[PDB]
Amino acid sequence: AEGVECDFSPLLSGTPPQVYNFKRLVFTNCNYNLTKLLSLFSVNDFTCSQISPAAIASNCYSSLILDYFSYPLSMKSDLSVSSAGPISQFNYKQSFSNPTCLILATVPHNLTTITKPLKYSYINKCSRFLSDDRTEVPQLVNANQYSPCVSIVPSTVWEDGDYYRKQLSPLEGGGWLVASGSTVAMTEQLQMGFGITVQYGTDTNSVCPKL
Amino acid sequence: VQLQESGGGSVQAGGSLRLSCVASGSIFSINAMDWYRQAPGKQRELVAGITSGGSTNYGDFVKGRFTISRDNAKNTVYLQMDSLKPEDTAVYYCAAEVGGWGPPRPDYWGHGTQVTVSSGS
Repeated sequence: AEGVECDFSPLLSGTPPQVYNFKRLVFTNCNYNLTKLLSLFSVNDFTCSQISPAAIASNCYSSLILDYFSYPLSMKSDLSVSSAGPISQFNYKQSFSNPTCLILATVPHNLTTITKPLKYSYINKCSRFLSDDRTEVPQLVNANQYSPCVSIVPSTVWEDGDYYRKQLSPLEGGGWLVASGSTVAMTEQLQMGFGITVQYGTDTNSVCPKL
Repeated sequence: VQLQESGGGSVQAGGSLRLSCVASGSIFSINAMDWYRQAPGKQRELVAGITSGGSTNYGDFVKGRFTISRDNAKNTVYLQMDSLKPEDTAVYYCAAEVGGWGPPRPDYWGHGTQVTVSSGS
């Protein structure tokens, strides 16, 4: 079986980022095993859009994209595709047009190479004010992109109510760019979230399963 | 709640100066504190600001010359000003934002200290 295997290693080593700084791994030509990756964690929920868990690990794609980040299970309610929670409003949104999955899993004691952050952080509001008109335009994050407020919010929220702001250049209107941090206490076992987005090619699907 | 300023005085052009604003305020619910200045007959304009989250932001006329800092341990904010020029002559105020969001609309102001800058002779 020739082909380079998909390298899921970067998520096993280090601290998984916060949800608004989700780490993105793209796979274009791979042999992959999702069961192999998931046997390492204690999966809590595994919900998909326009695909099912059995089919997502069983098919060939033209590209496979894996987002992972620290995410507590206490906020499972706000992490869905059709969601209206603050997460899928200003923190992390995945594509409409593509088949999609959303995984919550806890990292067990068998894994001591994934380090913990001090706390769970997410952006509860990010909005933009114009100079001449102070009408607030909430920067609803676009699919597969980062919040514009990643430029001003740090890697981890320090206190639950922290407030971040940046003044904009007169090119873009000269307004103010503003964000609010919000925090969740870290748990004894780190909890994470994974996003999967896949593209089927019209001609070639080279990211193929283990067999 | 009260804001008090120190450090104001006359300084010749190109020199340095530091103002300080201790907030003996009833509340710690200030989420940003800002420095403003009012030059003889110009609008009151924003010079520098620091926030709850520590994001620093400055007025459009200081070219890295001014630097704002806060130590929450002493309830005080410093504004160190370098390479001053006569155009920086104004009455400087420090202000606090309670539940501030977006453009600075301060809810408490200080009595303002005055800085003057003289060039040549």
